[PDB]
Amino acid sequence: GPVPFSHCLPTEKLQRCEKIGEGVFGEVFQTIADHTPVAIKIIAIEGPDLVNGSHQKTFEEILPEIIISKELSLLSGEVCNRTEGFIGLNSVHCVQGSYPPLLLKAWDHYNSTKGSANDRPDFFKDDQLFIVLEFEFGGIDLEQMRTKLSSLATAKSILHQLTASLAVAEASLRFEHRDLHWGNVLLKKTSLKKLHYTLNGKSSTIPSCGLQVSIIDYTLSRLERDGIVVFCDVSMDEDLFTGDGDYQFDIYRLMKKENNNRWGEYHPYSNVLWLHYLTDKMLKQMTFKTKCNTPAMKQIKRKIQEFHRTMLNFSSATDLLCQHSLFK
Amino acid sequence: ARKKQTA
Ligand SMILES: *C(=O)C[C@@H](NC(=O)CCCCCNC(=O)[C@H]1O[C@@H](n2cnc3c(N)ncnc32)[C@H](O)[C@@H]1O)C(N)=O
Ligand code: NA
Repeated sequence: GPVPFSHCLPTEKLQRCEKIGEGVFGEVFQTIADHTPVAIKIIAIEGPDLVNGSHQKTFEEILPEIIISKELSLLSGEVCNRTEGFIGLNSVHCVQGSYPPLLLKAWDHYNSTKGSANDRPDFFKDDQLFIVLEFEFGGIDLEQMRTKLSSLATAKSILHQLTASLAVAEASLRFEHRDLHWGNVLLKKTSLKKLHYTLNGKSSTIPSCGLQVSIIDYTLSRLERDGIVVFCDVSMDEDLFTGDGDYQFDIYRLMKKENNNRWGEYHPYSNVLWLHYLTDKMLKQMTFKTKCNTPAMKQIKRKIQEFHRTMLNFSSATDLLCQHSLFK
Repeated sequence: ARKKQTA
């Protein structure tokens, strides 16, 4: 049976909530438990009425994200195909009740400072169900770090980390992320000089440049285990393919072209498309604290430019990681 | 941006 909000958010945890993100169907908060930050994603489910102008999702509709979140989190503890590049999943609960007054307070503070596109979540009744996903706190999204990175050497570590994580997930799970825009890439400081992964039993390292990248958000993602495929069928979606004003919105169309609008199939080229979009952001929209002033830094810039103009001729993140000159 | 927006 469902639990009260108190189960996920005891008082001290609830009292420490700050809102960090939102979308059509959810709210994301940061809080603290045992001296450690975590991120809480809260989705209303199963009700007949509108939230932020759209119908609530059913449990069936959210289940794929729950499943995929868990499978990708478990890659940190695997052997042949091992990566910590996906966000850790701590717990998932089904909760019943009105929205806590303490979360409303957090919601109000975000609306005052950043502005919300969503309704104030104060209208839910005591029978309302929610899914509450608790994750590792992954740092700050790449979009919000547009003006905050040291140099293009950092961008290279970020791209290498992303390619490796995706390669490991391809190998283990026939994974496609399918929505890896720059709000779904998180950066956190790390003291580790290098990060470790294992791809089909071969272990390697990546220089961190002081950052650990985490991938999040699996609403559009696809994977499989023992031939059972978990994915989001967007073949009849009326607006996913009609966006404009950012290369991001072309990627949805280019995915649909690659897969012939058959979303259950495996087309790991979609991971390449997203990595090309990310590289394009690094070269065009990111602005660095230190530019490429030295010949050595101009060289890194040239290698990332070369990656950008060649990577679309690779068939998967695995092909990119194993064969592309950038990662030698 | 989010893939779908409120909106
Ligand atoms: C497709 O239709 C998906 C749909 N999703 C939702 O509406 C559900 C809510 C989406 C929330 C989007 N915003 C974020 O995820 C931002 O919150 C921050 N963030 C998320 N998770 C973390 C973790 N683990 N640690 C730190 N920060 C996190 C981050 O700033 C994200 O960009 C839709 N229409 O979006
Ligand atoms: Na992780």
